Amino acid sequence: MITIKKGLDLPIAGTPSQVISDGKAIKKVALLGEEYVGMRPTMHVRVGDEVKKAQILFEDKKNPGVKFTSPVSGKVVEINRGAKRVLQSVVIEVAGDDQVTFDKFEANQLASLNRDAIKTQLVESGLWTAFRTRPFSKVPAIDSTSEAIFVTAMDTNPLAAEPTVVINEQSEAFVAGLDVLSALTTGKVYVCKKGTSLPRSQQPNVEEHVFDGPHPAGLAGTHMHFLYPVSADHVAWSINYQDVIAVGQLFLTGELYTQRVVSLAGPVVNKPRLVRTVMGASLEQLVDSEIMPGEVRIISGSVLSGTKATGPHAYLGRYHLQVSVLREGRDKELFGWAMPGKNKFSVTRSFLGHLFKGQVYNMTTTTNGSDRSMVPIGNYEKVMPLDMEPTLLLRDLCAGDSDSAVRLGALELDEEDLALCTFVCPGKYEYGQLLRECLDKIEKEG
Amino acid sequence: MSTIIFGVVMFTLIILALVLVILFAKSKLVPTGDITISINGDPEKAIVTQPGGKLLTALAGAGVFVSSACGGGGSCGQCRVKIKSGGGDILPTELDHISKGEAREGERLACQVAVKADMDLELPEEIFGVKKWECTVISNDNKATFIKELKLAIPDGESVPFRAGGYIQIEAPAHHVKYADFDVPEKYRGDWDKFNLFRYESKVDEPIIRAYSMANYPEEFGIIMLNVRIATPPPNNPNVPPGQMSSYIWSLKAGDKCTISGPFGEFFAKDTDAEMVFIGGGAGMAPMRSHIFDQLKRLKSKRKMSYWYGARSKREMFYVEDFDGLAAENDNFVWHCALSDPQPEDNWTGYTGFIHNVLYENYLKDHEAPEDCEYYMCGPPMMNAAVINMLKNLGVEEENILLDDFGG
Amino acid sequence: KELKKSVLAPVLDNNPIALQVLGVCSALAVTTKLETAFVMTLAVMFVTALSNFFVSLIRNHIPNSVRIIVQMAIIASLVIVVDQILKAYLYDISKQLSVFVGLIITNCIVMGRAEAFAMKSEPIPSFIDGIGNGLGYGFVLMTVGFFRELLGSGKLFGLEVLPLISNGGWYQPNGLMLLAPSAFFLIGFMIWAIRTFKPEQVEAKE
Amino acid sequence: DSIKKTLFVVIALSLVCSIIVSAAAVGLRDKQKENAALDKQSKILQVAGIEAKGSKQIVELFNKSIEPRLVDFNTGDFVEGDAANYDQRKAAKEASESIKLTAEQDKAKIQRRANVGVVYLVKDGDKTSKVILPVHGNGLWSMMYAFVAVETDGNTVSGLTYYEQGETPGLGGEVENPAWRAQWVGKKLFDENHKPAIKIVKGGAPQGSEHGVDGLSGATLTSNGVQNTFDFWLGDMGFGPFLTKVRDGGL
Amino acid sequence: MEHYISLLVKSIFIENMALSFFLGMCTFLAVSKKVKTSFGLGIAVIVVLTISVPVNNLVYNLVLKPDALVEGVDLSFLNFITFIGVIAALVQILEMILDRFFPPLYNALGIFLPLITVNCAIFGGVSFMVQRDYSFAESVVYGFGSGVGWMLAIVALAGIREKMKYSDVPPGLRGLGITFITAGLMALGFMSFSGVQL
Amino acid sequence: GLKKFLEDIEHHFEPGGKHEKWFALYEAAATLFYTPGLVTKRSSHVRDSVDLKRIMIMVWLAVFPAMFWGMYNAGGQAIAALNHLYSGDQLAAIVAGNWHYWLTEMLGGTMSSDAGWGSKMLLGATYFLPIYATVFIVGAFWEVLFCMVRKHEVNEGFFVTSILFALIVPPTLPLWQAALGITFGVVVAKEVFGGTGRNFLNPALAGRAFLFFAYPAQISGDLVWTAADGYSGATALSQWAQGGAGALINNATGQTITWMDAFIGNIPGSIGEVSTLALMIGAAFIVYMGIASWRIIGGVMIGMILLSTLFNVIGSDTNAMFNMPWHWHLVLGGFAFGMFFMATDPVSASFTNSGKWAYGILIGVMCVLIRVVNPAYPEGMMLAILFANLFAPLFDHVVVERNIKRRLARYG
Ligand SMILES: Cc1cc2nc3c(=O)[nH]c(=O)nc-3n(C[C@H](O)[C@H](O)[C@H](O)COP(=O)(O)OP(=O)(O)OC[C@H]3O[C@@H](n4cnc5c(N)ncnc54)[C@H](O)[C@@H]3O)c2cc1C
Ligand SMILES: Cc1cc2nc3c(=O)[nH]c(=O)nc-3n(C[C@H](O)[C@H](O)[C@H](O)COP(=O)(O)O)c2cc1C
Ligand SMILES: Cc1cc2nc3c(=O)[nH]c(=O)nc-3n(C[C@H](O)[C@H](O)[C@H](O)COP(=O)(O)O)c2cc1C
Ligand code: FES
Ligand code: FES
Ligand SMILES: [Ca+2]
Repeated sequence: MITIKKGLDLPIAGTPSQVISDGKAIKKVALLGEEYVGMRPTMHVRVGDEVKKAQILFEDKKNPGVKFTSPVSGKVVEINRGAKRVLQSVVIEVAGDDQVTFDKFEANQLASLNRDAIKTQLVESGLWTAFRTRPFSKVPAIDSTSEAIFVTAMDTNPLAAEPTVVINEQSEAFVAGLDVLSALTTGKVYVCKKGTSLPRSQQPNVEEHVFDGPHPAGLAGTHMHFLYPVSADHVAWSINYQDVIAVGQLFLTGELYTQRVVSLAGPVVNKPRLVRTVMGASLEQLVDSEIMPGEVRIISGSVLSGTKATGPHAYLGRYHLQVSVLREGRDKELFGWAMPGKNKFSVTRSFLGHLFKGQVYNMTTTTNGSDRSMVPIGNYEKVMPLDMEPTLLLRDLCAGDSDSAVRLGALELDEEDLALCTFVCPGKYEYGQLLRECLDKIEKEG
Repeated sequence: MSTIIFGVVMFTLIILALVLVILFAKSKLVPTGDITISINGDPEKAIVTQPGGKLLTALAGAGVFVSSACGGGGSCGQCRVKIKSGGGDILPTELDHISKGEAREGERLACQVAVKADMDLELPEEIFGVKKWECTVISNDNKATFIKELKLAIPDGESVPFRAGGYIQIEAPAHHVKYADFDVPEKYRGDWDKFNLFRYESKVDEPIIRAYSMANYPEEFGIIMLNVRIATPPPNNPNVPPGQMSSYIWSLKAGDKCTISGPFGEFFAKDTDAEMVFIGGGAGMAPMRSHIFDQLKRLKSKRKMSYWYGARSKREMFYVEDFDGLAAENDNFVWHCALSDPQPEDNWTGYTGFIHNVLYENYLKDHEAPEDCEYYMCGPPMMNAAVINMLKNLGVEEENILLDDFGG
Repeated sequence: KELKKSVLAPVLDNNPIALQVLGVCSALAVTTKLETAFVMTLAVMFVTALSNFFVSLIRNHIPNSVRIIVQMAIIASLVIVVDQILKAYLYDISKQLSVFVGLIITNCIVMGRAEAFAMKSEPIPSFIDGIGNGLGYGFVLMTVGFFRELLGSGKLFGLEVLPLISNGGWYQPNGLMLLAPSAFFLIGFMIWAIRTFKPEQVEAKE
Repeated sequence: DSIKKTLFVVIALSLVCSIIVSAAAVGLRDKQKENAALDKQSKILQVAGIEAKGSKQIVELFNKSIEPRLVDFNTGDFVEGDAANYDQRKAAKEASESIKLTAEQDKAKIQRRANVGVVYLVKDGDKTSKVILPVHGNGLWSMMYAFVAVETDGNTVSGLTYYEQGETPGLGGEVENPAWRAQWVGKKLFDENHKPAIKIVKGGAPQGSEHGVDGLSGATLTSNGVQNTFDFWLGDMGFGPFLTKVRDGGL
Repeated sequence: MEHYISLLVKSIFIENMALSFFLGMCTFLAVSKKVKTSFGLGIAVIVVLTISVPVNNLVYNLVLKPDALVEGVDLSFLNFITFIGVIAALVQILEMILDRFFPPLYNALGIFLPLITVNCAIFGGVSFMVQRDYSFAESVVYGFGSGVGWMLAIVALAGIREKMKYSDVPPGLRGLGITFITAGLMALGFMSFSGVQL
Repeated sequence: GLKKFLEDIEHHFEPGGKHEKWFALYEAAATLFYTPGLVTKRSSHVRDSVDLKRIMIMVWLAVFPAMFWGMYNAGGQAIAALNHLYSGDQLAAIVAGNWHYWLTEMLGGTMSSDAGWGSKMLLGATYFLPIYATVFIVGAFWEVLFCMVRKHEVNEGFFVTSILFALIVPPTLPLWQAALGITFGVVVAKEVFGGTGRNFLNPALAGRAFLFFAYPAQISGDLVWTAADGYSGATALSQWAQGGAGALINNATGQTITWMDAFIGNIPGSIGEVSTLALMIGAAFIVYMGIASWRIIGGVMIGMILLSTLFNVIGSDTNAMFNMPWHWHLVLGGFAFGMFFMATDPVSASFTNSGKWAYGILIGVMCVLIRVVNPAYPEGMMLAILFANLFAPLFDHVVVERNIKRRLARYG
């Protein structure tokens, strides 16, 4: 067991009740084009076309052979594009139940299937995009393999759902997906989890590892750092538990399984809870009559890392398992920076808030100050548990020294790995953008 | 007085002793034997020289220039070679032209690498077919007001192996020429006499070498031809003379003796099924014609194609009797031209203005998926920049944009 | 007139200290008095000019193996003669210059110009180049010395300009102007001003 | 190319350069030595109370108005030797020509004393009017050297100048201030019982006194060195044995 | 042992050749861009200085000083030529040795060598040795300590300049001017040893 | 309404307005009075409450007890010395000839020996306040000039630099010298590097070093540490250097300086350094808040203790500074002030946890070393901190290189 000590469990209000319930009716879904790293699409559909479930919508120019498919049967109603004609989303209006089907196998045959057959089925069904690669968090090339596949069976994000509740309803599918992953991998499968019990695969190369402590104890980056360090010559793959259930369902029934269970929570949600939805569901329709009046922001994912769901982006992301809602903090306060902030959160002890243990805050989207240069009072070390130098790495990212950042350990990181550092920055830097720019340069230079 | 003699003797003795010690150290330490360099692993075509200096000195003796276009400056960056053996490291001065991935592949600049030790070299695509030729000028006439069409003959009916869009090496001797001697006809002379371009002259005291692009496709057997523009000085500082090589080429006529060599190129078309769009202007007509003829006559392809040309006036354009014939014999080709200087005697009723705006406003703004097309480019640098910006705003990534810029 | 073009270029266009990095040690050391700055400027100018002249005279015969030995022999002979003359006629100033009369040999300007220009040029052009580089060096030395001496002692060439409180005046000298950090800061601000008025010399961002 | 050519070129160049260098170096030695001597003679004339302008006048006045002499510290008697070319500073470093002082005796922190020291007698016709004693001691930053002119009674100071010191110009360099140097004239080196009595007084000496002089303002660490210089050089290990002879009319 | 330890400490800190005497400034300012490049240059300086000072001590004591060869004859006007000749020949010999036998040591420290003959630190160290009249062992220790101090100073400057990757310097100060100001500030802090009577 | 006024006059400072060149000052005032009111654009949609404004205001408040005790102590020392030296009509004439004295008496105070804490504090204020005002105004001029020329926004940090500079000078410092010192500190040490967060030296100590080496006669010696006309008196560190613990006597009152006196702050010296207790009370708050580095403070203490005990064990017959123990090193001079408020500057210190220990240890070792074996200077805290600023990045380099080794071994 690994115990994380440096971290932060954000005490935000509106904690979901871990009980699953039916969700609202969904009439639109979409695939978000900008959430895939390095993707340049080639469109296989145009507005007005009718599509089936698992039918291809577009391919990737820079990743040949990878197919992005439709999660529902219906009609293509919108193909949204932005600056420089970048694809934002492809919106399908639900209608009918047509689908493309694949091969199905018995539960005991899954552990010994051919790797090429597994890869063909996944790529054709479009479920191949559930995987991501560290470094660079990209969809793996269909011709490559990896020694380590990490399954994320825990969630430490604030207001996140409980993976145990979801998995206990789909034990057979979870185990079948683990068997398929064991056959797919060239080395081992790492099932990262908390201390409680889960369904287990009987294969010898599937291993369970328990992680303890606050956020980011539940991140695949932390798990990789502690069990299989990654570099330019060691590449790992990551996939979350619901995608594993989807893989198991795919290889058990020959059909693409697009059901989801997401957490709908936040300070402005009347009844925070877990809701059954569908991949890419419309968040505007999902949160209908679920929120308090006023100006609010709907986030696809966590408040630490997520996508502002407005306009053409108002759809559930591919890699997101929750929806967060909170108010917009546009208030101006007289000498608000100098008040004794009983109701102000901070990782430092400059406010009265930390003296009240167990207090939850109705946090908003305000930035508590203006942009400034870095004055390192030592907040990053309090929240970064990995074996790196946070201040030096962050200053390398700010300065744009990609070569130095790589040496200091940028290749091991995702945007979600610096969310807490962005959170606690007195200068209000946003480090995910800088990390992504650095990684883009590293990939460009070869 | 004795002190003077002592000082002289001691000064001389000390200097001589130091010199002798350093000479002995050099004789014992530095090697004096010969070293060898190999190419593509062959036991033949090896080169043996004394150690020291750049690799270019050794490779120049055998005539393997690898398109080395200058002895200094290095703005082109063409001087790269893959070194296979564990030789010297890549110096800090090479990373501007060689990426980190290429350096990991062994790419090195021949002009910087020191050859003081044995090394092994590999040259891509077996370029050993490069050769020098003795050629006769077939025709050197003009089709416009500032460009001239040079044709060359290859003896015994032989044909040089090449691919469309490539360029060749060309050399000239010491010469002096004056612009009044050129054969500009009456219709084009109207512009020359306005600036009095006949007043200019140029010279050089030693032979020179340059690179120029070819204007024919593989099945145009037996000849090599090029399109050359004049190189008059800028008007703000007219005291300087015009260009050397262009003036030299403009002087020759039918039957004259000339020498060429070094057919190279990296502007070759891709082999996909996507649409092809050809945008050109001014003197860049040569590679555009080469590619258009190649894809339509030799390969006989059915891919969609179109050629957009930016001219100056109705008397500045040429090869329309070829492009219109192509557009009629093949339904997969279309030609359009726009000019920036329509004089009243033209009464032009077609497109006007810079070609990029015409292209955007007539074809691309309503194109179904412009990012899937392939764009082949050649022309003035500023118009290239305008076109590249217009294509950037349409979401076309660099992999689908190709350009062979004249003059770098 | 190419001669005046060549002599004046190293003053502001290619200044040895402000654009090239050469001859900084003496600039830091001998600029607390304008008289010593002036004498050092003249000595460096003379030595550089004559070294360039002779090296270019024998440039075609220098054996490549011991060219450094030959060049340093010439330079050291000239500097030794200069040292003898200074100790014979300017004893006090030679005392003040201390070990830096000998360090004219390793003053980077002399060797830099001898190697870069003299080995590749004719005698008279090499002499002119040496004179011009000496002028460029003297510009910085004299300007730094002016401020250092004036603000550190209220004097110029030893003549009283700002009466001192000790002598009964009104000015309190700055003690930091008599130490190296003042020269460092002054040269830095000089480079700032020069590259403000001639922005073509600004270095590219890394 | 040929080692023969290399050797020929280097040898010829060395011959020319060496001839020039040696001729120049040997031709100017006398003038350099004259400059060095005149530098010292100017200071000695200055402290002697004689005005001289120019090298010629300095030489003329020094030759006829000053008579260098050698003195043995242990016995205070004059010694044979060429006083005009003696180098006490180097003689203090040679083992046979000097002694190592004791931690108690080394009050001025000089660490050594030469066996014989040079003194300069000031002439007035054939009569001797003053004797100039060279003294030195450690300050806060450097070793400080001075000349002190004493009358023929062996007690009264006629003047004092520090001709070599390296203290801070504002705090410790004020030993060279003419106004501070003027205070020394008329002071008595010894009390009525012939013990050293020069005192550097912090905060200013009492008005009208004949044993005390003002200390350097804000520079006590240099005033201490100045005090120690005289504490040592007026004692038995310095010019005390010679000054008793001088007091007894031995001039 | 205390005498030589005191000499070494004085050479390194109390009398740092880079930030107390201010010699070698041209390369101290130009090559301070990267820590490890400065480290290699400093190692080369250490070697050259610690071999140069003793050899010049021997030559001066056996030939040049007054009454060394014949009585009444001194050759001390040859000091400069002898010093610089020894330094140049030694630098070239060691440059050839490193490239010939130890290519990996050449890549580390030999590549910097052509210019370190013209480096005021070496010549000034030899001159100070002659002025102070050291012994042979004292000369060895003094040269080694001076080289070590110069290396320390240049490596500290390189560290500062690498820390400055996050700075925003005005365009007219980028490079030479700001490095000059940084060196002045370093000299400001090194004055803590000024009054030490070691 | 200030809120309505600020947004009413906004259009004047927008581009093309009447006052478009004073936009930096306008926005500074606006965000001083109210908060920006902005939201998050990207990345973490929630942010921590802390900001540079609160960091700087906390550091500024931490020194208030020290500043007030410093004013009171300066006044008391001056009055005691004046009454020791003069009395009667001579004292009346001395008072009439100094504005610091006759202003105090005009505002209702007294300069007699029975003066109370109010009179002493007022007399100290008439020395402290002019220095602080001059420093702040002169430095703000340069800050605003740089911001306007480079179109930056005026940030916080000079708010702390100014007070820290004003608290580390003798009560008698000339105002033109104070102006020159702050000019040097702000411009040469901070602004040319890009401003707050982008330098490597301590701006406040850089100006103090400038004064120290340019005008030593006004920031050293016996004539500057007590603001009494014509009074000459040494202070504890000088007296120890002269004669050991037995030499610690306050000549203004004839009493013996004790450890309790030095700890409470009943001794002359720089305005804000004297009270170790008052400095400790302030430092505890900012250490608890997590703004100051207890690793740096512990390193400084470790180094001081180790080197002082080594000197005590070695011993000496002629140097009385060898036998001063660590608990006496603690309470004399500016050691406590430097350790608590100047060695903890985040920008000038090491950025690594391991590096901070070495940084503090070096500062302490250098301070004790300069105190003991350097006869020119009685104190060494300023020089020690300025010297350790040069080597902090080298400690960072060593630590990060070890980290890179671990990483390449696939364990990090
Ligand atoms: C691979 C390749 C292929 C090419 N193919 C073609 C082709 O097919 N057709 C074509 O037309 N072009 C082509 N070019 C471009 C052409 O080679 C050049 O643009 C140019 O025309 C070459 O002219 P030149 O060598 O005769 O004259 P150059 O002597 O190269 O021209 C020198 C110019 O610089 C000016 N100059 C010199 N000194 C100064 C000074 N101090 N200040 C100001 N001005 C100064 C001269 O007056 C003159 O204008 C090609 C270029 C490349 C790289
Ligand atoms: C930069 C600097 C240089 C100093 N130089 C000297 C000096 O040369 N001589 C000296 O006596 N004091 C000098 N001092 C002052 C001493 O440090 C010390 O304060 C003084 O000797 C105390 O004298 P006092 O006891 O009479 O007050 C200097 C101070 C500073 C800051
Ligand atoms: C932060 C700080 C740093 C100081 N640094 C020095 C210093 O480096 N050198 C010095 O002589 N005095 C320095 N001082 C001043 C002394 O601490 C003290 O105020 C002064 O020397 C008074 O004399 P004393 O040392 O006898 O008490 C500093 C003061 C402070 C507050
Ligand atoms: S051709 Fe570019 S470096 Fe030689
Ligand atoms: S002048 Fe001293 S190293 Fe260049
Ligand atoms: Ca002596």
